[PDB]
Amino acid sequence: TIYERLLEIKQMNERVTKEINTRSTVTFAKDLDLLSSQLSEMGLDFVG
Amino acid sequence: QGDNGQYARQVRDLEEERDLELVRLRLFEEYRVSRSGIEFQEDIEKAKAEHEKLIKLCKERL
Amino acid sequence: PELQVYYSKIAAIRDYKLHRAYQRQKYELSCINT
Amino acid sequence: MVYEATPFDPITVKPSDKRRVAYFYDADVGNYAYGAGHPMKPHRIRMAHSLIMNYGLYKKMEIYRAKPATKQEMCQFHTDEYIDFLSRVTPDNLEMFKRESVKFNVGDDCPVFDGLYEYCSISGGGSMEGAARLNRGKCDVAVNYAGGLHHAKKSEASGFCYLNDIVLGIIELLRYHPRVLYIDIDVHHGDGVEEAFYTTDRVMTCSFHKYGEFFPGTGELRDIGVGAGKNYAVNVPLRDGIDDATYRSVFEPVIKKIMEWYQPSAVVLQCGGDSLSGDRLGCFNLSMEGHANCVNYVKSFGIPMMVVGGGGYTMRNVARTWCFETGLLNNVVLDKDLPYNEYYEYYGPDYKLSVRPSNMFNVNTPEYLDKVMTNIFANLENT
Amino acid sequence: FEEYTDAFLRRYKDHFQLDVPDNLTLQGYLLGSKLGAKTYSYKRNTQGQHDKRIHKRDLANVVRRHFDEHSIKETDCIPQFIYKVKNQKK
Ligand SMILES: [Zn+2]
Repeated sequence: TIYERLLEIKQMNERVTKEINTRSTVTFAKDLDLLSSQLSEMGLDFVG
Repeated sequence: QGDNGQYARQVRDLEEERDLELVRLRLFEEYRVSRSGIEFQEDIEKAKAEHEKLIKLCKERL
Repeated sequence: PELQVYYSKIAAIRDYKLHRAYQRQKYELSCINT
Repeated sequence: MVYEATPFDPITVKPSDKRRVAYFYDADVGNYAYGAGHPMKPHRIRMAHSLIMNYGLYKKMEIYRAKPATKQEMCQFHTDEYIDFLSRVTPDNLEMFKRESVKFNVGDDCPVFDGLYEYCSISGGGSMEGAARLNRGKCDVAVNYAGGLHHAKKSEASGFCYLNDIVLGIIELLRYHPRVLYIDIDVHHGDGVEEAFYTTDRVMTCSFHKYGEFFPGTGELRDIGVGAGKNYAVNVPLRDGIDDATYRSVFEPVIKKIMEWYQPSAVVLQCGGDSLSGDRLGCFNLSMEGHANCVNYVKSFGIPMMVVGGGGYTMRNVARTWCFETGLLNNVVLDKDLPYNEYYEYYGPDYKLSVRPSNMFNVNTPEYLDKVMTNIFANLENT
Repeated sequence: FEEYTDAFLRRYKDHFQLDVPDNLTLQGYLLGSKLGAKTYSYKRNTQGQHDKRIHKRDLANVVRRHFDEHSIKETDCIPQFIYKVKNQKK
């Protein structure tokens, strides 16, 4: 079970890392500050 | 060639509708520009008031 | 000292809020035109 | 075995082909409220229209306003007493109309709200004018997002739909076409249009709905038609959480077979927004791109098509998929950014042109899909 | 007789060959504001143009006066009315 659970994310990590890298916030959403930086506050974002 | 009386009258009515719609659009655009302006001015007023109130409260606590 | 740095930081956040308001006004005007 | 799962190919549109589209919008459509706690919300049409204005799609599409449908035009389907009561009723005098409301199935699950006749007439006029412009051949696509309410019966208003403008649009298309194929995507079964066109050959009321414990309670694989309309009622009941890939693998074979055998001249494609993830009542898990792949496939043939709105109990996702479909209708792909509008703060915390699927139990086993495809092909070869 | 429509008054004026300009539509009437005077229709329908239009009230009053002034005789019209009723199908 552990092996299959880890494989189900290892098989698509190749495209997930590309999706995370290519992510770009729209210029006019940060003004509304709905983009909660709590993940950014704790470093939980996967960017970089 | 468009010289028909009834067709010309209907064309005039349609052009009147078009011109009233263009007038109403301009009036509404100006009104809601004014609404955005007054909202923005009120936002600045509230921001400055809260800034000054926070400064005064900090001075009082200190 | 502490008062000066507090005033500077509060002024910085106030300036950021004012810039955000100006940006929102600019976006609203662009929406108006479009 | 007929169903065959395939990977989801990227969106591709022919650049050589040119398509004329006449978007229909009545600015007063989004101003009637069903009630405080009612899932139905007509605001979505206005938000979607604002999105299409902001995306710059107006430079490549035609848009007009459809004149409201007259009472006699609206009576082409419904009974005289039904329309008479619907006009005469107001939220303030139902005490003297209690018996009529009880008879007409209105008030309890579908309540009376001011402007009801105005909304019904707007939707009917949109559908009728779209069909009329389709007949004249000026525009290949007649988008009428306002209407699409296909749950209205001949003498009863069930499922939050008081008037069924799809029937009137199909009628005005049939006045100059022998066979028009109707496609449903709403999760609920299209009970109204199905019952209206259950005993005729001149239409192909194809559907893609879900069978279970619901309000319609229809849409079985057994129902195929009566009289000359036998085997002319294609139903594809499904189950919880059908994803994008399997929905595409179900849709594309069936539509290809219908176009190869039925050979219609016009398509009345329903585009209900309640078949998406995060819906209020819809149990499906289809994403927006999956919701638009069906429309792109229908458009790829190159025949006149009348796109209509319909259900959709959420606002942001429905508006996003509607504007994406409108953009795809122009052979133009819309970027993921949702440019600022008066109703920008509605569009969730992501603020991207996308609706994302949730994790739901995909009860749609491949065996069920194979069985339903085999049944549909067997009942379709008779055409 | 202002309760009638524009089509009735226009056809009345055409039939009786009255020399009264066509009435301005209600929307056309409301068009004429300060900024509404800069549109094409108002700038081309106010001064120096033979296509000038006038309000609906005055045309309605003129038509009412002409209709009450126009006397009738039953022998001339009742048979004509019956013939028109029995002819409308053709
Ligand atoms: Zn539905």
